Amino acid sequence: VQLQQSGGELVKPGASVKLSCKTSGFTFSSSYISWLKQKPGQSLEWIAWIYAGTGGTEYNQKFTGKAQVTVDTSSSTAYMQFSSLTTEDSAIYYCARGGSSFAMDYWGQGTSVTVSSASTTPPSVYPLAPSMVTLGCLVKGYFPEPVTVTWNSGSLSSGVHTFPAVLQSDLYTLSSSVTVPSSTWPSETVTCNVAHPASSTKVDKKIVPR
Amino acid sequence: QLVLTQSPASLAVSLGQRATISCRASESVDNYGISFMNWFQQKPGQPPKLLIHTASNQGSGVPARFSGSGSGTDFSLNIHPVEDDDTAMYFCQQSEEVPLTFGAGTKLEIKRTDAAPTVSIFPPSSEQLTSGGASVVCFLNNFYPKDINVKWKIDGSERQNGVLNSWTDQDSKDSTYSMSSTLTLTKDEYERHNSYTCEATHKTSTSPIVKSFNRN
Repeated sequence: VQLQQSGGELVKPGASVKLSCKTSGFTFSSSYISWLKQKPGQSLEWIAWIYAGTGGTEYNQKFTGKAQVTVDTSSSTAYMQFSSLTTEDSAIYYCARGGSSFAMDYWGQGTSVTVSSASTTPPSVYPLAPSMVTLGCLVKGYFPEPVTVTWNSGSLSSGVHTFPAVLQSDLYTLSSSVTVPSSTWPSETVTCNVAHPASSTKVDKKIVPR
Repeated sequence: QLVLTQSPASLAVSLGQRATISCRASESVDNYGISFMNWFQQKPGQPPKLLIHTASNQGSGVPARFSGSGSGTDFSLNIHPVEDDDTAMYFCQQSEEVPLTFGAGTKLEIKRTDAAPTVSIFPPSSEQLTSGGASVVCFLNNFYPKDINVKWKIDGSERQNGVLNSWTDQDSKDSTYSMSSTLTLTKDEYERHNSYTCEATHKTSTSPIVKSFNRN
């Protein structure tokens, strides 16, 4: 059983997104498909469901107007069109198999919609240099999420902490630390690898002693 | 709209012991001698996963350590024994009446022994200063329990504005938390002072845990 959701989206306020949910592994005609919203660190809000065999829908009044749910029975795909988007609709959207009395037993991977006026902005990357030694990387001033950080091209994995990004002044900042034996650095290279797909940026910062 | 009240907001349970989460629906979710109460487990960045449906029935591939109970308006999730993989958000969810509604969710964490944070302080890099800004960074890594407060001091005087904190969730390997605290200033203010101090209060010590550097 699988529900494959469409890729994340960055749209401006007042826009509309069409989210899709391609399913397989169960009789589509016979099941309910629900759409849900979840903001970071919050609980889930059920938006709507559609019964795929009839195409009939039930909507949560808290969103009615904004959501329109349909299915294309030929391709086992459910859709949600979500309109009059505001910044407060920035969230992860889920489709799930379930609805009515039926528990939601299979879930999509989530589609991350970001609704913002802010422009795509690439990150500035700064080295954090100082027995175990802690090194670090500061990634500042970018938009939208995500940036990813690896050390030594992903081969340096133990002792790594990559912290969730925080939004200030409409730009994100995150940091990552790595702790290595002091015999191993600077004798051996430690490098921060930062990637920001939205701006097509890759940055490698070698950490060298101050 | 049905309101589901979960409790507690978070709990910490030792490996091998019993976790109990409660859900109080403002209203009966019974219909047809069936209680329409569901329980979900969600790990970070993953979709929810159904644990218990119709109050007391296992989800597919859900072991019997997870068990739901209850009728009417009172429901319980029991996890016995708790295993390392069980750190997650737990939500109850009612499918008796439209709109479907979730509880606000309970965070389950693994209780381990105390661990003082390893504190590291970094002055702004010379690269950052060429842009006119200055971030002082403090990492407080691998501590338990999660509760912690960080204070910044500049030449001994506390500075509250311009401080950004971020935390990790419980590490699935050693069950600790980590925290990043960033104090940002202008280059000019940064270079007018000498002593920068990252100060943490944690159960590990009655006294603040202090790390500093002199811009010297």
